[PDB]
Amino acid sequence: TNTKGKRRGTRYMFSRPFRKHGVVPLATYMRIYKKGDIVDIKGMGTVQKGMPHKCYHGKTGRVYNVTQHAVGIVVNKQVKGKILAKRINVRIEHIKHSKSRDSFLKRVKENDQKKKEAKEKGTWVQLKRQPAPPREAHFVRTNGKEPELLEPIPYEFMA
Amino acid sequence: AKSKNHTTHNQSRKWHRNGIKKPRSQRYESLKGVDPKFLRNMRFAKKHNKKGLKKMQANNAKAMAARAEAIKALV
Amino acid sequence: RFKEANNFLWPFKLSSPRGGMKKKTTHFVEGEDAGNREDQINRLIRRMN
Amino acid sequence: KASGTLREYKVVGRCLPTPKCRTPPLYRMRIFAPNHVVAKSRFWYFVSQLKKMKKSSGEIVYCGQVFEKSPLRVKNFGIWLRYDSRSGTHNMYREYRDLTTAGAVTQCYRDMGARHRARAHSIQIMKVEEIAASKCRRPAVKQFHDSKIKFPLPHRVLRRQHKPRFTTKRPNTFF
RNA sequence: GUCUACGGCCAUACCACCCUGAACGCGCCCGAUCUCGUCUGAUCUCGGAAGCUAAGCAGGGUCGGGCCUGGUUAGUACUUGGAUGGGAGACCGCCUGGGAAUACCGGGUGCUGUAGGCUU
RNA sequence: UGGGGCGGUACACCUGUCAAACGGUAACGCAGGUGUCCUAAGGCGAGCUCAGGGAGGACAGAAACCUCCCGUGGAGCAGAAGGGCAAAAGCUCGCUUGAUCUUGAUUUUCAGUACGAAUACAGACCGUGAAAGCGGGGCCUCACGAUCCUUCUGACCUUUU
RNA sequence: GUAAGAAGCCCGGCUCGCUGGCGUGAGCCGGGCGUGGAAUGGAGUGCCUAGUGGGCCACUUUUGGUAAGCAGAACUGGCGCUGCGGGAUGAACCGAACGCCGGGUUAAGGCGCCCGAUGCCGACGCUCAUCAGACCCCAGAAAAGGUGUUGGUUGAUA
RNA sequence: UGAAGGUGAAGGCCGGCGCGCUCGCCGGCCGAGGUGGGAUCCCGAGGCCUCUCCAGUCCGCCGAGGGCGCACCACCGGCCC
Ligand SMILES: [Mg+2]
Ligand SMILES: [Mg+2]
Ligand SMILES: [Mg+2]
Ligand SMILES: [Mg+2]
Ligand SMILES: [Mg+2]
Ligand SMILES: [Mg+2]
Ligand SMILES: [Mg+2]
Ligand SMILES: [Mg+2]
Ligand SMILES: [Mg+2]
Ligand SMILES: [Mg+2]
Ligand SMILES: [Mg+2]
Ligand SMILES: [Mg+2]
Ligand SMILES: [Mg+2]
Ligand SMILES: [Mg+2]
Ligand SMILES: [Mg+2]
Ligand SMILES: [Mg+2]
Ligand SMILES: [Mg+2]
Ligand SMILES: [Mg+2]
Ligand SMILES: [Mg+2]
Ligand SMILES: [Mg+2]
Repeated sequence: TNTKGKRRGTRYMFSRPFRKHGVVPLATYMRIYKKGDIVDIKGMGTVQKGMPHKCYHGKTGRVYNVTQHAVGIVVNKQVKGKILAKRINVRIEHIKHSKSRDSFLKRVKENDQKKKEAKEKGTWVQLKRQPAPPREAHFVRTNGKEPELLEPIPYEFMA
Repeated sequence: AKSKNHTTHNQSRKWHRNGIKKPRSQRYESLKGVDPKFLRNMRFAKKHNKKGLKKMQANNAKAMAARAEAIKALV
Repeated sequence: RFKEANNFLWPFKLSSPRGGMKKKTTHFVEGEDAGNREDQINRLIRRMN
Repeated sequence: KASGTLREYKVVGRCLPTPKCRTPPLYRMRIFAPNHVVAKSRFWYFVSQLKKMKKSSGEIVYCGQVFEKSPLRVKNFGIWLRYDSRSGTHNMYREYRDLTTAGAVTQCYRDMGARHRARAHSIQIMKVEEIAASKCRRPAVKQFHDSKIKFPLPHRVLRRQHKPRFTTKRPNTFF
């Protein structure tokens, strides 16, 4: 039977990677975290204050509050069927912005433009992603040479 | 008299039988847990937004004629 | 307008293969029926329908 | 792989291009199998062992049947092999007589199931050659290299037994 | 072409040993009245400007050690799903899909933002 | 409770692993620990470098003390282990007592209840620092206990019919 | 685990003991702009509430033990509550899930007689046992050996 | 509502007397506040069939678009101890 400590099973997670111990490179601090931003979590164990629980390491969330040194985050959690929403206060050096929406943002702006410009033309051009389709009947050249000829090889008890 | 001691055998069937429902999100979430010193000013701003209403009525009225100015200049 | 044409149709209810199958538990490289049997699907339709 | 009566197929293939390389090399193989859906699959099996490709990273350019050139002239075939038993893995060489290359290969897969009891998924076929009347190292085939050959049809059993099932004439097995 | 102050990314920037360094700089350097602290003006603080590239720093060199990145290792090892497949068992092969790391062989050896000097 | 008794505590708690690369996961399964200790070993500021290895110096020797060079932590940080720390979180000095008073929110175990432990804010009074700032106990992970009853503190506080 | 649009984007103006070189931020107001990857189907919400709270097996991963039809776990599926065709018989193995009837076709297994169907002029080989062999779970056997017989590899000699 | 003594549920808009000071005094009007979603209801360009033109009154329905918005839900705000 297992125990109930708050850091049971974190020998490696709350552990700094190879040749990256030391002081903290401090563009981490100078970033700007406004409300409504989407954020991912990763516990740095170099500093112990305000770090979250194991269950939130690797989860993504959303901001609702802002303090002097920390941030409030809304995170979902699956516990026995039902899912719950949770409001964990977390300090800055355990977070990072997420690029999981910038792709969407490049599109809507390009897409707004590409609509408005080239609207006078009259055509409703493609605006929405499509999957990978089949592959385009085409020719193949044998610029002279006959192909190579392969065959299997005999076995050998090389070791 | 010995027995079983722990099992999570059948449970996923039980969970999905009614479903696993994500929570119901809404707009206009709740202000439970935010900083007191910030919340305070929100009240005072809403306690005085009534002032400026006439000046607000003027600007957006003139700008409505100046919003008509598009369809004016278009037509 | 493929999506709408197909979803208009109910899924086809067919009869069992006249003549028999080899072995349904295997792929169509090992003497079975499963997987892709690209052009030979038509030979089968003649016998289900 | 199972088996019916086999056929020879010529399959030739290629990888897929990319901004690095524009026209990769082609590769040819000669394959024996029932039909074309399986032969495409055996092709990716071998070419993956030799080179570094896969089905998603390649395309099949041509797969076609090759027909016998002289199917009414008796011929001597020689076959080089790799199979694996219950203990290790082995090579060998075998000789046969037939009119068609397909039929000789088919004739092998039976023979191996009988002497050595190898299922088809345990066999690899490398090379096949039309051998002269000489160069045949095996005596079972050299018996028939005779210009003036003959023999009788000795003891000949009654087939067609259940046409009349109850008779009076005991049979005859001398003809 | 290059330096000074402040920095971001933190070895393509580190370690050892050799060559060169115009001008502006940066430093070495000369003293201890007052400021300040030392067992000891060695360090730290202050007041200075005779001389110097020896050093530090800057660049550069090594069939250089390491670091960064390719190739080979290898469609190998392993692995999702499958079978009234084999086998006494241990374990092996196949279908459908994904796919590594050493040894060994090549290349590279700091990018830059703000403010201000020299290069007449 | 691999029948019960004798043995042990797997009866409340902590580290690593088993545990199948989110989390969670059993057996009298492995290896170990707890019911404490601290006026500083708490808190601010400044300055410095650890283990060891080499070469030298009157008695001096394997080892006292002095000096130089190499030294990415191979030392220490009360205790079990694990993580983390180099002009520190370590060693030494100066000043002090945020180990104080007061509401509410969240996390952990979990029913999503309580104890305990912890976190980020707000109001006061303060300490140290040139100042930015840091501090409302011990670098983090464990060190503890309801109603009923008794005793003490507090308000020129309500009731004693 | 997130994201894949109207709870979005843009324009202009107001209030603030909050913060302050000037400024930021949040909130309120008034306008302009609709398809936003695939394939599927009707969603949501609230009360009262029973029986249960002894478990068991199989592939795969897996701990103690010499092993176990032994003891303890993770994944999915089954039994329990469930009949039917096949496995001679059978809790769970393979196929397939049930209203009462007619016709046709199949699955898994099979086609000497018991017993439905090869009473094919079936194809190529192997093998003789003074204990022959005979279809997953499955109900019986190893090392070592054999001028028994059929295949093959290597090296020599004519 | 509080252990008790005991207290005890609405605002604004405008104008007069003090300095809109997140503040006290004389006169009228409305009035259970608002944001978002919201079954139904209301107005309605142009009409769907009119053996032909134009005039064209009764009647459906469309349907652009636009409003009054029930219960109920989420949030903001206000009042009593
Ligand atoms: Mg682990
Ligand atoms: Mg039980
Ligand atoms: Mg029939
Ligand atoms: Mg199956
Ligand atoms: Mg001096
Ligand atoms: Mg110099
Ligand atoms: Mg020099
Ligand atoms: Mg090198
Ligand atoms: Mg008992
Ligand atoms: Mg796991
Ligand atoms: Mg310090
Ligand atoms: Mg300390
Ligand atoms: Mg405070
Ligand atoms: Mg009395
Ligand atoms: Mg119940
Ligand atoms: Mg059931
Ligand atoms: Mg039966
Ligand atoms: Mg049986
Ligand atoms: Mg069958
Ligand atoms: Mg039978």
